[PDB]
Amino acid sequence: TGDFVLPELEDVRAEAATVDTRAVLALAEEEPAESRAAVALALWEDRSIGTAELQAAAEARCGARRPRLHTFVPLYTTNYCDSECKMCSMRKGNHRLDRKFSGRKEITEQLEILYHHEGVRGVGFLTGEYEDKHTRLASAFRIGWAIRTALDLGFERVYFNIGSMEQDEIDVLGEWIGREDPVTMCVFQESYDRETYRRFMGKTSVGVPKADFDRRVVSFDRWLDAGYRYVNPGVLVGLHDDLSAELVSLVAHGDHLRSRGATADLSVPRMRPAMKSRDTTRVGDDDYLRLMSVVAFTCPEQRLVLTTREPQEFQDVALGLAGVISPGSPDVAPYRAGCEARNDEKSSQFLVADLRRPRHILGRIEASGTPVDHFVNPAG
Amino acid sequence: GDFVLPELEDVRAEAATVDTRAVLALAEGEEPAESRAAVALALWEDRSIGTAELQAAAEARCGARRPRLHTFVPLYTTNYCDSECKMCSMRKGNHRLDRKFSGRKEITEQLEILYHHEGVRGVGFLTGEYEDKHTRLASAFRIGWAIRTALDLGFERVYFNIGSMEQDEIDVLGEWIGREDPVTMCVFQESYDRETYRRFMGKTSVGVPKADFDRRVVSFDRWLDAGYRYVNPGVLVGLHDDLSAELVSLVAHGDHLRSRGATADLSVPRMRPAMKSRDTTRVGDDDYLRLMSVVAFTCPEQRLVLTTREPQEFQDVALGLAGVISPGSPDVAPYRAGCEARNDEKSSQFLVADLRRPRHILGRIEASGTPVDHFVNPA
Ligand SMILES: C[C@H]1O[C@@H](n2cnc3c(N)ncnc32)[C@H](O)[C@@H]1O
Ligand SMILES: C[C@H]1O[C@@H](n2cnc3c(N)ncnc32)[C@H](O)[C@@H]1O
Ligand code: MET
Ligand code: MET
Ligand code: SF4
Ligand code: SF4
Ligand SMILES: [Cl-]
Ligand SMILES: [Cl-]
Ligand SMILES: [Cl-]
Ligand SMILES: [Cl-]
Ligand SMILES: [Cl-]
Ligand SMILES: [Cl-]
Ligand SMILES: [Cl-]
Ligand SMILES: [Cl-]
Ligand SMILES: [Cl-]
Ligand SMILES: [Cl-]
Ligand SMILES: [Cl-]
Repeated sequence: TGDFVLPELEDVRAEAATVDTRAVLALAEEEPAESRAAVALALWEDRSIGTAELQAAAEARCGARRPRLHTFVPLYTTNYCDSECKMCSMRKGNHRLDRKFSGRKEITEQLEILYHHEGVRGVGFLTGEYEDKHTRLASAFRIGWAIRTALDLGFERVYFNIGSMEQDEIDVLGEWIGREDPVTMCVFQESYDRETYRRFMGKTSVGVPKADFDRRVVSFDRWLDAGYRYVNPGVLVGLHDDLSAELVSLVAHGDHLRSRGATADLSVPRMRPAMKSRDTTRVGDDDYLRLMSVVAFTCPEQRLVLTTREPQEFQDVALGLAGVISPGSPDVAPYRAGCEARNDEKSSQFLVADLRRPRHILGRIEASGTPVDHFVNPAG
Repeated sequence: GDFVLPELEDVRAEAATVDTRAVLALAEGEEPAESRAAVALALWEDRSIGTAELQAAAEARCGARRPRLHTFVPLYTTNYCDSECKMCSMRKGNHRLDRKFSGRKEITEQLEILYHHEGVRGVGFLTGEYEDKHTRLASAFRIGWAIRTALDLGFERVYFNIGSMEQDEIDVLGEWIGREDPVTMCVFQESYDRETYRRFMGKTSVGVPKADFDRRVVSFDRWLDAGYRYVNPGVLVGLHDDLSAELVSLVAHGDHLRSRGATADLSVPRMRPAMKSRDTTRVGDDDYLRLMSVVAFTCPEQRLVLTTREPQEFQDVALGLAGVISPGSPDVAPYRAGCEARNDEKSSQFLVADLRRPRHILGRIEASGTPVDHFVNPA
């Protein structure tokens, strides 16, 4: 009782039909009468409102937010994984990946490189998801240590993306932090459609931990139950063919989290090349901007996260829809003091579209007129 | 480079050449002319030398060692395990065990209780043994953190007993310590007889990590290769019915480790009640004292470890043969201010024979005339 329940798409569809979409666009920095999910669907589907109009409306409805942007850099602490996501190179059945694990010395060295050589004060920690309880607890212990270590080095925001979490695993991670520390739990549902989710994440009861859709989707509710605050749901764009369904589910999830008092960021990462075993689809740039626009407009206090899954030219076009910019590499311990990060196909989760160093990406954003919180350009 | 198990037929032939009477006549510093394994077998089998006489010889030959005794208290940090040892309640297939795992808070709390309420400055960290590489590395990470945390709190000696270890696992744990830190690796072979080992630990390949006898038996060689120093081999008395074979192998293992420059303690724990899937054999007190005497005599710089698997009465009669006394409970985070430690059958590895608090066990030893290093009585 009280955890997130997936919206019924046909009911949202019926509500969406009552929405006055141009009256929605006329709203001031004001909430629509209908639910956010229904408004998001109505905007998405009303093709008499062009994407360019939606993007300008969303950039404007999110314009007064402060800070305009903050940053964090992902740090993959291992690429071992017990799960079998068919779009992901870390899937356990990819026997070609070179498996890596960072200990104390390597995590610390990487954090020091990011702080001193990239000038960032936000970091995220990633792992695979593990099957047996002891492994999940031991993983939570190590990541909790990493979070504590980053805060004590002066990082001011720490994300973690380490799989679904049960109450006892949150307890282990939580012994490393305080309920008010600036720590965000990331658990992207990938698809909120159970059939598409099964197609890529697997079936339950056969040792594949991410196959349990329900444990995954209530992880934020366990985090909030434990007293924490910051969450980051997400959809992987290119798994499910019907984006209207995913948009409804993501917005509804964000609305549920808001009702629980949470501060949420929203992620809509697009598929990148990986050692995949199932087919995915490419969502085009203008439709992807439409998705970002409708989400940012309807969820104006929930920052969209933009990453180096996108190339420089797309970042440029989309940046005013984002509240978080996250440059980095999904390779294990890939950062170097004086050159671009590694993104080796044999060890990374996927191939990035933008290999530039965070300080160069973020410095150019600042020079173009958007300050980036949690970035202190090393060039002074 | 690595340890090679001795050929028992060869040791037996050499043992037949030992002058056991002359061996007992050796002065404190003198070494026999034969290998230590053959001398130990010869003493064990020469029933014209009674056990009481061997015990006296061994207590004398170790009596000048300093410190006479040190202590450490075992702290089980989890009771999860992926292996299947049939004598042990923590085997994965024991679905009745209540599984537990200590995080940062609990490990720190337990170390504070041991330090302040028990007065100990030695601790051991224990875990199950895990199957997959990522789990084994994550375990090595957590235990390395625990070791560093104990040393920083002022523990003067740390043991760990966390399963066999490969080079990359030692690398992860070792990032937490220095080469000169007082940290002892414990890996008891349990039985050096491969048939008995298979009977209890399982067959290789079935996801049962401790079934790999050779990975286990060279763990110390990987530790020494990495530059460390302190090791603790052991045999589980009661698994193999031929104690002479186990004695030979443990002494030979200790002799190999000596030849590599290592400092070794030797453990000979006897079986205790557990939720077992296979029966063990009870070794009686005389034969067990005879085993401890022959090991302590032939390996005089290698301390035997005596634990609360033995009742108070046996500790008192055997204390002179030991160089390390290790009281505690094989339950997860079992220590508590003001009380004896928990030893619940539903969460412990086995049931101890002596539940007394370390401060009272060790205080009584000191009162009777043997100082205990790494103990500061809180009374
Ligand atoms: C950390 C996040 O990376 C995303 N993810 C997983 N596989 C891919 C891929 N091939 N390309 C882009 N992103 C991916 C998932 O959404 C996951 O949760
Ligand atoms: C930690 C050490 O405890 C021993 N061990 C395993 N099972 C039992 C038992 N039922 N009784 C006593 N000791 C046992 C093993 O020798 C192991 O390595
Ligand atoms: C590296 S993917 C993100 C974290 C975790 N493996 C998950 O899929 O939830
Ligand atoms: C708790 S038993 C000792 C540590 C490890 N489980 C092993 O058997 O080697
Ligand atoms: S998406 Fe996360 S859980 Fe799934 S295979 Fe990749 S790393 Fe493992
Ligand atoms: S002796 Fe060690 S490896 Fe074997 S079942 Fe027990 S805890 Fe696991
Ligand atoms: Cl700003
Ligand atoms: Cl797979
Ligand atoms: Cl499952
Ligand atoms: Cl993202
Ligand atoms: Cl792609
Ligand atoms: Cl397949
Ligand atoms: Cl992105
Ligand atoms: Cl990124
Ligand atoms: Cl002394
Ligand atoms: Cl022991
Ligand atoms: Cl013990």
